[PDB]
Amino acid sequence: ETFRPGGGDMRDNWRSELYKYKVVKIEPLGVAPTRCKRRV
Amino acid sequence: QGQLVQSGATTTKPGSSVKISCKTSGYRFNFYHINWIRQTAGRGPEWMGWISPYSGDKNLAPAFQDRVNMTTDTEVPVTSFTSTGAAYMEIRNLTSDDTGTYFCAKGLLRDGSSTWLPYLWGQGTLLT
Amino acid sequence: SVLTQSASVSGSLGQSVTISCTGPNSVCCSHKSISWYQWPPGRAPTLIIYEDNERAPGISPRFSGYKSYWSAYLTISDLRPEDETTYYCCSYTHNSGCVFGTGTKVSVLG
Amino acid sequence: VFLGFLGAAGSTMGAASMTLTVQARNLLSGITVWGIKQLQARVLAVERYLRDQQLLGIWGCSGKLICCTNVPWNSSWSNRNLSEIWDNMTWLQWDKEISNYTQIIYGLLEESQNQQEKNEQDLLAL
Amino acid sequence: VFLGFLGAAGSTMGAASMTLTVQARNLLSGITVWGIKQLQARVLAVERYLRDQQLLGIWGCSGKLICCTNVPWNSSWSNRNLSEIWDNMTWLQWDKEISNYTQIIYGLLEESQNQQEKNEQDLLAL
Amino acid sequence: VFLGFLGAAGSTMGAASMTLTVQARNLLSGITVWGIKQLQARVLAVERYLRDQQLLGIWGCSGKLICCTNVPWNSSWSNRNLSEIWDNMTWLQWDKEISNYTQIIYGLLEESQNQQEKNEQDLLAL
Ligand SMILES: *[C@@H]1O[C@H](CO)[C@@H](O[C@@H]2O[C@H](CO)[C@@H](O[C@@H]3O[C@H](CO[C@H]4O[C@H](CO)[C@@H](O)[C@H](O[C@H]5O[C@H](CO)[C@@H](O)[C@H](O)[C@@H]5O)[C@@H]4O)[C@@H](O)[C@H](O[C@H]4O[C@H](CO)[C@@H](O)[C@H](O)[C@@H]4O)[C@@H]3O)[C@H](O)[C@H]2NC(C)=O)[C@H](O)[C@H]1NC(C)=O
Ligand SMILES: *[C@@H]1O[C@H](CO)[C@@H](O)[C@H](O)[C@H]1NC(C)=O
Ligand SMILES: *[C@@H]1O[C@H](CO)[C@@H](O)[C@H](O)[C@H]1NC(C)=O
Ligand SMILES: *[C@@H]1O[C@H](CO)[C@@H](O)[C@H](O)[C@H]1NC(C)=O
Ligand SMILES: *[C@@H]1O[C@H](CO)[C@@H](O)[C@H](O)[C@H]1NC(C)=O
Ligand SMILES: *[C@@H]1O[C@H](CO)[C@@H](O)[C@H](O)[C@H]1NC(C)=O
Ligand SMILES: *[C@@H]1O[C@H](CO)[C@@H](O)[C@H](O)[C@H]1NC(C)=O
Ligand SMILES: *[C@@H]1O[C@H](CO)[C@@H](O)[C@H](O)[C@H]1NC(C)=O
Ligand SMILES: *[C@@H]1O[C@H](CO)[C@@H](O)[C@H](O)[C@H]1NC(C)=O
Ligand SMILES: *[C@@H]1O[C@H](CO)[C@@H](O)[C@H](O)[C@H]1NC(C)=O
Ligand SMILES: *[C@@H]1O[C@H](CO)[C@@H](O)[C@H](O)[C@H]1NC(C)=O
Repeated sequence: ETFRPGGGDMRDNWRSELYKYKVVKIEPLGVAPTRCKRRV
Repeated sequence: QGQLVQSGATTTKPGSSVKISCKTSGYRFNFYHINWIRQTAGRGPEWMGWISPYSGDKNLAPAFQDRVNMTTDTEVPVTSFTSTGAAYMEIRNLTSDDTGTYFCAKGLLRDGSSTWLPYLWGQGTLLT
Repeated sequence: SVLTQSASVSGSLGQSVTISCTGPNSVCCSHKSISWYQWPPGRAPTLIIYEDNERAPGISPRFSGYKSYWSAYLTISDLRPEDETTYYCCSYTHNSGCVFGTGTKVSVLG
Repeated sequence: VFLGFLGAAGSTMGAASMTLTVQARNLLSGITVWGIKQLQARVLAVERYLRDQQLLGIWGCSGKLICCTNVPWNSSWSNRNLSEIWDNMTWLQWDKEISNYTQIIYGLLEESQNQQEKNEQDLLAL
Repeated sequence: VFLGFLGAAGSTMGAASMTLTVQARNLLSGITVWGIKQLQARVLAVERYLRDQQLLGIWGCSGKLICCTNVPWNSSWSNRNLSEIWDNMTWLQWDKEISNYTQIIYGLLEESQNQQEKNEQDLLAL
Repeated sequence: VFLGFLGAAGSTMGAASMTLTVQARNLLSGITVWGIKQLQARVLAVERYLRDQQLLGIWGCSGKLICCTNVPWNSSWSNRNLSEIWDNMTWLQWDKEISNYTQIIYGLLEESQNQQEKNEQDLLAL
């Protein structure tokens, strides 16, 4: 097994520092049940 | 909602110590205690103790505190809410009075008043 | 041990049984929760009922619980054939362990 | 304790339900290339916020963080007991198990509000 | 029935007053030429919405769809009976007949709110 | 009288507290060089407004102009009597004397709301 250098696709460079990161989207609305009801 | 497979029937003799395994899957291992319970011939079932894989804390009955080695590994996460864990059990001064089936049991909840309650069990291991 | 159960009781198909579970003040009952376990002989048990009357997931609504100041009771409404086993009760709190009971074998021969 | 933004992300739904104003603060402020890319973000942030405030307004929960409603919990959505939800599952697990039925509930929370004030307009019609 | 967005546009004011959350949903979401023309629209939509939510906030109707007030109906605005408004006229006809007096009412709905909470600050001053 | 926008800027805090809807109206509407400079302003105006409406929402004051809370007045913030504040000082003077402690109060007004509705979710749990 022999290994040779190379590259070119410049996103390999950014990928070597953006591997630690990930974008997520906050969705703060949650529906869940309890024994609670509103008055009249 | 996962399995808690254990080791085999390792029958030794008095004086020695026996190590029994408990490999988990299907659930986040660090989220629930691992209770240890035995049903020997001569008594009924007896609660030995549980250990928290997250807090690393241990609580066990005074009838087994000076006998039981209770340790755990650290989970190898599989997915976001799944993992694979491992809990170990040993006993010191072993006799023929400790002959019986031994199981591990995942705790019930992650909060409330029934947190450590042995809910999800394994299959059993026959001692001496 | 100290948590004396109901020795043994028999039953019949379609009927309902009742298992006792009581001990001294040091383990029962008004200051402790009670859990009930269906335990086949030396095999995989099953949590039926925790925190007195609360049922575990997947537990049929046949099993009902009730804890008085002196004794805890486990009912098995509408006996189905797959019910013959030994039932154990455990006394516990939030930061303690299980004080298992003496056991009660239930027969359904009918 | 003060866990911080999304601190109770792995905690039970009962524990996280007490730390709501933490994630409520940083939902609108924060915890010529990019002048048009920055302005494109300062507009998107407001639109996502006003949508969540729009649904809260048509459910009667405008200004509420914990808001009780009139829609009873259909067991078809999740046949889980109460103590096996808030003392066991995390809010991330819950949003997955209710992913499908989440749109059904949002409509039921609307007409239960428009009929409610329509009943209140009659309650004060005397 | 579910008429849809503006479905009851030709229906009586009493019938349309029950289908308010239908038009309330699509008021903020929907039922490089145009990158700057699209962004110009995504900003205008929020500003028109926040103005309508601004007036509702200074009238005490924040979160309300049907909101009862304290301003009595001046017969000079429209001397029409109640059953000849909600069971006869459409909301499009009504907005024309009250076109002039519409600005007078918006001010009366404001000070009737600032004096109301000023009275409530005294109601809780003991 | 009708002083106008910021009319009671030099008046006592008690007099100005009755003319709040005057400054509340002109906070969102008003009393290709600058096409991108105008749009830059039409976005900033909404963001400043939604921040002030964000704090009012997490304090339980959404829709309120005068809003009473649960946080008792710490004498360390200002050891001034009641009649020497509202009948003597102006709102501009007050904002200076409470400049430091202004951030402490905003947090206390938040958890006093999240604990309040957490108590109300238990009040309706029966
Ligand atoms: C991350 O995920 C983990 C795992 O899911 C969470 O850990 C679990 O947290 C819950 C609640 O936070 C725990 O339940 C509680 O259990 C206690 C029992 O602890 C007592 O006894 C222990 C053994 O004697 C002892 O370790 C404790 O002593 C302290 O010191 C240890 C040092 O090792 C420290 O680590 C502990 O944390 C203790 O502080 C203690 O004496 C039980 O008493 C609790 O019940 C009370 O409170 C509940 C409400 O909270 C109430 O309903 C009860 O009636 C009772 O009043 C409570 O049930 C659970 O044991 C933890 N471990 C598990 C599930 O394996 C962790 O919280 C998560 N963190 C985040 C940030 O998400
Ligand atoms: C058993 O417990 C003892 C307690 O001191 C600990 O030192 C030891 O490491 C444990 N057993 C093993 C195999 O690690
Ligand atoms: C549950 O939802 C189904 C449709 O998803 C509906 O047909 C049924 O009536 C609902 N049941 C209850 C009790 O609300
Ligand atoms: C517990 O939850 C189950 C749903 O899984 C429900 O059928 C049962 O009635 C609940 N019991 C109690 C006591 O709330
Ligand atoms: C949602 O719908 C998909 C359809 O592919 C289904 O696989 C999934 O199980 C549904 N969600 C739940 C919680 O059942
Ligand atoms: C009706 O409005 C006029 C001004 O348009 C006003 O002078 C009059 O007092 C009002 N009447 C009532 C009863 O409100
Ligand atoms: C009906 O409306 C008219 C206004 O056109 C009014 O004068 C009259 O008092 C009303 N009658 C009733 C019974 O409401
Ligand atoms: C509004 O004012 C105009 C002034 O030209 C007048 O013609 C019109 O009749 C007024 N509206 C109504 C409903 O009277
Ligand atoms: C006043 O604030 C200080 C901190 O600024 C705090 O330590 C103290 O407890 C507060 N006193 C009262 C009465 O709220
Ligand atoms: C007046 O304000 C002072 C604070 O400077 C306070 O100590 C005093 O108790 C107040 N008296 C009355 C009657 O409110
Ligand atoms: C606020 O802090 C500064 C710190 O330099 C201090 O000089 C000032 O007196 C403080 N404000 C008040 C009202 O005391």
